[PDB]
Amino acid sequence: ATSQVLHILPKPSYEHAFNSQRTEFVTTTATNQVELYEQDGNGWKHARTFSDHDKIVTCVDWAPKSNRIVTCSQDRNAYVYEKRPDGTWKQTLVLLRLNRAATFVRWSPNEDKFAVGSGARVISVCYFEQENDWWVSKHLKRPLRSTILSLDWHPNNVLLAAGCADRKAYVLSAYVRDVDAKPEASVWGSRLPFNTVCAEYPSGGWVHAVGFSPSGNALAYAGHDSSVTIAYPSAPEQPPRALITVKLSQLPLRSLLWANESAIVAAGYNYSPILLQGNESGWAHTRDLDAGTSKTEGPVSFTALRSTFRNMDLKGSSQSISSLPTVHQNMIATLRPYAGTPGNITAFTSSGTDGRVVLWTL
Amino acid sequence: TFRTLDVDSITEPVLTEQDIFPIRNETAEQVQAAVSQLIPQARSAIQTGNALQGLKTLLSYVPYGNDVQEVRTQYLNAFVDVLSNIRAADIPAFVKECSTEEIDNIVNFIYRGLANPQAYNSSVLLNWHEKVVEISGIGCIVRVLNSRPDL
Amino acid sequence: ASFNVPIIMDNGTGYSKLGYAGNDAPSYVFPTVIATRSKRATEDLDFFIGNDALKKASAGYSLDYPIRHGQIENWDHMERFWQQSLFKYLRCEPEDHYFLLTEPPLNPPENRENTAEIMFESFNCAGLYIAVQAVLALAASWTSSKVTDRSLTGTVVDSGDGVTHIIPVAEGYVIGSSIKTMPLAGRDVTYFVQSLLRDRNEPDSSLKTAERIKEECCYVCPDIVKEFSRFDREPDRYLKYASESITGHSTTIDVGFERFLAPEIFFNPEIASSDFLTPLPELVDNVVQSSPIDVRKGLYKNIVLSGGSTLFKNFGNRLQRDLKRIVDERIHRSEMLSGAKSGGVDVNVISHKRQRNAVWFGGSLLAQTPEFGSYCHTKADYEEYGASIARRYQIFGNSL
Amino acid sequence: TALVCDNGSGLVKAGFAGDDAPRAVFPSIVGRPRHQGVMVGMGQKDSYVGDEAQSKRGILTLKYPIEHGIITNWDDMEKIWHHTFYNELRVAPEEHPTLLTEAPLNPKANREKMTQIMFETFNVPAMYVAIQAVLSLYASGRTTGIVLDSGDGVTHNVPIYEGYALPHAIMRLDLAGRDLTDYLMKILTERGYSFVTTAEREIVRDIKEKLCYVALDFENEMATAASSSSLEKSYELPDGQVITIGNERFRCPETLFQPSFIGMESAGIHETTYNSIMKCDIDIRKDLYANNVMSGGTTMYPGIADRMQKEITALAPSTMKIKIIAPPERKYSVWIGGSILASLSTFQQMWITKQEYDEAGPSIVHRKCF
Amino acid sequence: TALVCDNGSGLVKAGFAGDDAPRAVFPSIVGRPRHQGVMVGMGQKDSYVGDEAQSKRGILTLKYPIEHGIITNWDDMEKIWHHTFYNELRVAPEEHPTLLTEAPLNPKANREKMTQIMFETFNVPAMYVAIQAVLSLYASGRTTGIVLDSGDGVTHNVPIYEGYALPHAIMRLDLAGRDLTDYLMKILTERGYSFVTTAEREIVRDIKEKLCYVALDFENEMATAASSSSLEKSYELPDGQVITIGNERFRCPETLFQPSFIGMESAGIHETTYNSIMKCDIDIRKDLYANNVMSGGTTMYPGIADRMQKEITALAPSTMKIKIIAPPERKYSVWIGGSILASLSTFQQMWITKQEYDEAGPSIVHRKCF
Amino acid sequence: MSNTLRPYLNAVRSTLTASLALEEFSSEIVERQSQPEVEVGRSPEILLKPLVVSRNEQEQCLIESSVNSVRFSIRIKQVDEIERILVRKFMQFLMGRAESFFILRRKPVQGYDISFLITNYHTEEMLKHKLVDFIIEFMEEVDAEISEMKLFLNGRARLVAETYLSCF
Ligand SMILES: Nc1ncnc2c1ncn2[C@@H]1O[C@H](COP(=O)(O)OP(=O)(O)O)[C@@H](O)[C@H]1O
Ligand SMILES: Nc1ncnc2c1ncn2[C@@H]1O[C@H](COP(=O)(O)OP(=O)(O)O)[C@@H](O)[C@H]1O
Ligand SMILES: Nc1ncnc2c1ncn2[C@@H]1O[C@H](COP(=O)(O)OP(=O)(O)O)[C@@H](O)[C@H]1O
Ligand SMILES: [Mg+2]
Ligand SMILES: [Mg+2]
Ligand SMILES: [Mg+2]
Repeated sequence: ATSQVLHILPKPSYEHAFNSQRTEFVTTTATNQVELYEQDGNGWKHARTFSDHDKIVTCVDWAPKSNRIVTCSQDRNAYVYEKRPDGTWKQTLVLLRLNRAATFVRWSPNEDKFAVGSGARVISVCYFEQENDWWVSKHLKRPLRSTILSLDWHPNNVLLAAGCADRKAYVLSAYVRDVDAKPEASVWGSRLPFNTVCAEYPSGGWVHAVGFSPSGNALAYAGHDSSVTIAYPSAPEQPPRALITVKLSQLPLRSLLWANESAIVAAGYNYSPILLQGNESGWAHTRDLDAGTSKTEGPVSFTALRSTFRNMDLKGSSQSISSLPTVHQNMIATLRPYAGTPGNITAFTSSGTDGRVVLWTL
Repeated sequence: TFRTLDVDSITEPVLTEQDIFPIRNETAEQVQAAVSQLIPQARSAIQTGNALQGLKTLLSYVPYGNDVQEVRTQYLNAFVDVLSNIRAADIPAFVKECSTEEIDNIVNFIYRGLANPQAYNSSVLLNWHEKVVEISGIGCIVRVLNSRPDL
Repeated sequence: ASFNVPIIMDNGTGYSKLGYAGNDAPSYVFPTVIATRSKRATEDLDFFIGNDALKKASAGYSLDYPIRHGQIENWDHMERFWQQSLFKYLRCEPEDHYFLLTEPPLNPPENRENTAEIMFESFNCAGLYIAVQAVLALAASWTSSKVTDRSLTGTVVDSGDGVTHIIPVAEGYVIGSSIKTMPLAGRDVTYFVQSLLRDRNEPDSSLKTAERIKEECCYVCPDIVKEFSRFDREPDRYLKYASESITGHSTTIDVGFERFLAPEIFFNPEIASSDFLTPLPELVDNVVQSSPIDVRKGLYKNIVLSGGSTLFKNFGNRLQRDLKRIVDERIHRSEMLSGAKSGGVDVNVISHKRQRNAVWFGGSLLAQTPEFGSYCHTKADYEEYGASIARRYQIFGNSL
Repeated sequence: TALVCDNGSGLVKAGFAGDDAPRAVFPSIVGRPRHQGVMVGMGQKDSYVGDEAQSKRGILTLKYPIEHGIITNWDDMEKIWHHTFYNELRVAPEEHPTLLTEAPLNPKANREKMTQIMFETFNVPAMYVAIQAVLSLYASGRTTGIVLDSGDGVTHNVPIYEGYALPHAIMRLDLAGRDLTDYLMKILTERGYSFVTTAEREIVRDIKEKLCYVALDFENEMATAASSSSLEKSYELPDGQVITIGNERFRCPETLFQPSFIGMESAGIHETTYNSIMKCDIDIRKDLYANNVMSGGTTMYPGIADRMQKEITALAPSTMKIKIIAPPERKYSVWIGGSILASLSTFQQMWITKQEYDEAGPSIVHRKCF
Repeated sequence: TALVCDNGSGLVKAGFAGDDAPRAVFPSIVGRPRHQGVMVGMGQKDSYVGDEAQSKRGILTLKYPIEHGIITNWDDMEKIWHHTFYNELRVAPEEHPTLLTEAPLNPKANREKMTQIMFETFNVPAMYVAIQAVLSLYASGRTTGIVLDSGDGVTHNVPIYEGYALPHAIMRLDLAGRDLTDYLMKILTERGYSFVTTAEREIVRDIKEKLCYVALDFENEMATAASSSSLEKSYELPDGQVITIGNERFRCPETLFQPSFIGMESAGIHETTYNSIMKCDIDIRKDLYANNVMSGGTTMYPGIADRMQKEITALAPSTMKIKIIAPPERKYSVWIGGSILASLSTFQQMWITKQEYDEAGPSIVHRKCF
Repeated sequence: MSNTLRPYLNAVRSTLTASLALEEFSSEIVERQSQPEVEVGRSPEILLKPLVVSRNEQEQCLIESSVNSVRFSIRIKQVDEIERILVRKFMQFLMGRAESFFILRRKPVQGYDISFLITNYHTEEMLKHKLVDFIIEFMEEVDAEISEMKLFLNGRARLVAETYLSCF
């Protein structure tokens, strides 16, 4: 797998999103700001900040077809950003009605609603009313017992998966009338009203990541125990066909993405994207996409003269501290499609706590 | 004065460990009998000089629960005694043939051993820790951090 | 507590005053300075302090003042200064004696913690009281120790070498919300005298010569544009000061407008500093007007002066007249709205025979009290809780 | 940040700690008019400094306040330091610590008046005086070596082993680029050309800086020039008339190797370097020979590093590798190494501070800057 | 496993019992800087010890804490012991019992203070102090013999018969390797080479180790060296300078056979060895003569066992055989024999234990050790 | 120093490096605030089980761990009363500098000699492999540091003895 480092951000990057044309990306720095980056030849340039949040921004997402950015923060708010004709962005506060921080945000596949995970034991499913010119929030709350660490939407607009700090992965209906048309019958159910519970799958550690299969017929999720579990449902009120856990030898995956119906890429505290492959008969960790998993006299500049004396003075010796062998130098926080049709992701991007934004080609 | 009165402990009851970890589907006397069948096999395997099979049989079941400290400490006494009687050259060949669940149980019980040095020899538990982590990787300790508190 | 006399140590920025409770003066008054060297290692034994450190600059020792702007900032040097105070000068055993220490009202929790561990673990004193320093200077103002002579309400203006702070105390309680501090005192007026000798290119501008020109030549005038004009009108206003150099020969210095312009640092601190702007009479007004209404007559009726840098000729009279102007202009604004004359308030600024060392004399008078050993930390408290026992602020309101 | 001011004998070199090179570099000169100032107004001044003196020089007497590394005129040196801070760097000196420099074996009073003027005239917050050859070793990326530094007024050798200087083995020689300029005036007079004024001394300094070089073997070069046109080449004066010179191009620099050409009784710079290595303890000599570091503008001649290596190889035993380190930036190595030092975090504790000077007087420099 | 140290007067030999050779062998030296560090951010240390003191010696004054087998500087000996434990063997001293080693006829205070420091400063679990010559029989596989042990500080004879020592027949001579280095520095001066410093002493020690030998007949060798250059050799200093050496190449080691060369009134090593045999009971002498064991670095000279057999054959009665066992590993035989002794199953009750020390004080060593 | 300490410091290194999988996490009990959850303990689902690594009854680690924070606490070798004094005072100078060693606590947890708190922010703003290298290099050296301090104390006791006893 080829990798290219697109940019190095000055501060940590728990989330990023590209637009549909991959011509700009938005990223959450560790502050209350969000950074918008545009192309600059083969490089990238900081086009503008957003700074409407009061406390640390936790997550950000960019809607492909409708070209809107949604942002979430420890200030308990969300803002939706929409493009004006003159090229500036219109902010819009969304009243999430959360008692604690917003922790994670995702746009729905039809982009008519988004969901915000929280530390408040609830998920704010947010949709727009043209009759009021308001974004309004519905709380999913019945089975959720702790911080929601991650969200994913089923390819049908109704079902929401959630990874939770109570060591469970939930599948919940986020069906909203006068936004959704009725969902088709599925392996998760057919009688599917708001906050109906399709699964409460267990984990060995906090569920950092969740992801539906490209067909929607299975859920992968990743735990803080350094495992990926893949769940194949049977029917409502019935146990799964298979509930396959693969246990990794590395530090935990924080993020997770189906490459196709039979393969998953995952990454996290191991600093490296891994590939898992399988089906309802069994799953295995099959490759590491970073070759760095294998642990792989002339004139001298003023900045080398000065830094070797600063290293002798501040540290033990002149010798510079070496890079980690992986491309990411710190945990890789998010893992997102970049190229190929849905069901056949050909390339994906990652961003990390080291501020690298990196493109990976399978 | 009011500042010190704990209202949160009665107005918002926090999650218990059994809300996070599923309840044990066996009674205290049922697990105490199951371990009391295994400890004599583990002791007997030392006398025949087959301490590797002593661990492989002892490791086939593990006690857990806050209601079973007496039989958990008896199982830990047998576990540290078995690990102390395996030859240090046999460890690499045994660890590579353990399942991920047997490895998870070994690295969990060497951790219970390392917590009490006045009872248990740390020198052999650290030698086992080096070899189990070298062969099976860091994720086996990550599974111990994430493990149940009444193991 | 032990029946042995408590030991009093006021460690100022300029001077340390050392002695025993109940004496008619400190046993020692010498600079808070340490002279330090800059096959067994002994360079931490080789130091000197006080007057004996001033003698060692020609022998290649580096002098330093471990207290600057009122606060201890070198705990190596302050530990060596205290061990040499205890074993050379006071010639005492800490295990037999209770100690009275001092520091400014602002001083960090970290400083009282660091002080307690040196006193209880390095020296192992029987017990320690770290006093609020200008609160002792109120007690030195009494005409005698008898209860009928006490005036438990008064403002105290303390001005030493490093810092000046104005403390309101009423019925013996310190109104900690109303403390004001100006970061300018006797050292900043020396650096200003030194800077003026240096601007004239005078033969000597050593720090001792600028100090001696404060103590002997300087005074507080009514107004610096009138006093600059008096130095045109009258010729004997310029003095001649005879000084002897470090290498041992005579010099003569003309001393001029620094005689009045250098003590003006208290009454116009915009001369000294970019960072502090409020003059001392307005700063004393801000202390009494932030203080509770029923104690304001008592706080103006008894404004006690303290510390060496309040001893300038005419200092208390300039403070009294400028504060009486501020106070009567505020009362007259109210008489002119109401259409009736008030009773006024008398503003009295008090200079007294013990003003030079009022903190030490107060510490001596308060450590003589039969109850004193109950207000100390005992070493048995320190054996349970450690240096955290001294960390909580005494003067200010604490949360928790 | 802190200023670094390498106020040398011939050029002031100045700038900021952590900068790649000095951003102020100008003649260490004050010029004063020597003629009848007849036109009223005209933008005239009582004196001129640096490049302003060097460009007006046809009407000025030029003088350097510093000779042989010693300040001879403090009123003109204050004029130069004022020009560094206010005209050339455009800074308040009261906002910045200043690293100053001097040659070893200077008068004690030079360090004292230099610290006094910095604290009392320029009101500096902090300052330090570094030995110039110790600074030049940081610019080499080295912590052991012998530094041969030669400026305008002084040449010196300082041996350092693993960060320890050997102060008994330090050599000074009051012969450098100004003595070579004076000697070039004395020998240009033999081919037909007289340079006499303080202004004409700057023309022959510019001839020296681009015509002169060091011969690898002086008697062969002297015989090659005596028998061919091939060593001869020319220079154009401000007046547009042309100067041609031959053996004067290598006879001038040879005075560093043969000081008797200017009447001095001293070893040349090669043998003075060897004598400094031989004053050091026997185990350190091998690493000094492998680390001969060249510095200052008088080391900028073509062929001087090849000559220095040839000459030291004849003095040392053949059993070891002599290496001469002559960076192309060695014109500025004292300043470069001052900008390294002034940017180190332990050095932030080594400054003489304003408060500490005010308490101790100018003698504080002798008990803090070594 | 136990630790074993020969804290020799010139080298430390340290390691674990049951190993074939010392794990750590290094100079029994502490070095301190004599110059001032001018360079900021350098790895400047308050003192250096062992191979790091020896490597840096050009800037250090070097001191040995042991002189003549007696610890004269306890602070530098504690630095050396701390270096043996934490830096060289890199084990905590509380974990292993330690076999220390000593010369016979030492001050009783030397062994008590060594015991007190191990139990109270290094907190060792158990320790023992063996005689260096007794260990040299364990290494040699003997239970009968007379050991001539000669290290850096002391030369001694211990006669042993069938495991019994004869402590009245033990001889000490405060003349060994350091006295031969002192004398070689003195007699190098007469060929015009000056070695004076504590670091030049280490160069002269290396000259002695590389080039010196024992001459089988001194007056024939002196006549040979006066007749031709064929006995002369060359050594290259760290400076790359070459020194050439002649009769002083064997006249140095002859001080062992002629102590009057260094001005001391005593018998040479052959006569102290014979006098030690003649102090023994008449029946054991015949077996001691056949079992002369040589040990320590000052017995490593080429020709010394041939000289020693020649001289003992001239002293002893011609009716019986003289044999001298000078093995090639004899440089480490004290440590090798200590590793054997501390490894014996029959030795494990002979250690002084910490619990047995702190009911008796450091005088316990005089009743548990010989 | 690491031949005797090697098995122990390998177990400490491996489990400290497993434990430092930290993350940004805001409080579930207080709004608009984040806290190091290992240090407050008010929400138990984001606490990981506390692990003890031990060489000896006297030489021990406690590793306490959470979604956004690790607390690491150590008992160090103190085999005599001189070492009990020397260790306690050395840890007090080291914890008195805790603002400049950003991962130190200002106080140890009870029954431990020194303690460290590594928070999410330290794993974001510092090289976390160099944080565990500093912890293990501290554990490797502190016994050699303290033993050298009791040599300096012995050397001074000799200085005053020889100075005193030589002026009769
Ligand atoms: N007669 C005086 N007139 C003015 N200032 C004086 C006089 N006598 C002493 N001082 C100054 O008082 C200051 C010392 O006062 P002190 O109360 O001892 O200060 P501190 O307690 O803070 O060390 C010094 O600046 C000293 O020069
Ligand atoms: N290229 C060069 N060739 C020969 N001499 C040079 C060259 N460049 C500079 N110099 C000479 O070096 C001297 C200036 O060197 P510098 O290191 O700046 O001296 P300083 O520090 O003492 O002022 C002048 O004599 C100048 O003519
Ligand atoms: N090959 C040799 N030839 C001659 N002398 C030697 C030789 N090797 C070592 N030495 C001398 O012996 C000393 C070391 O011998 P050693 O037995 O280890 O003495 P010690 O036990 O006293 O330290 C050296 O310092 C040196 O004086
Ligand atoms: Mg004071
Ligand atoms: Mg120069
Ligand atoms: Mg020996």
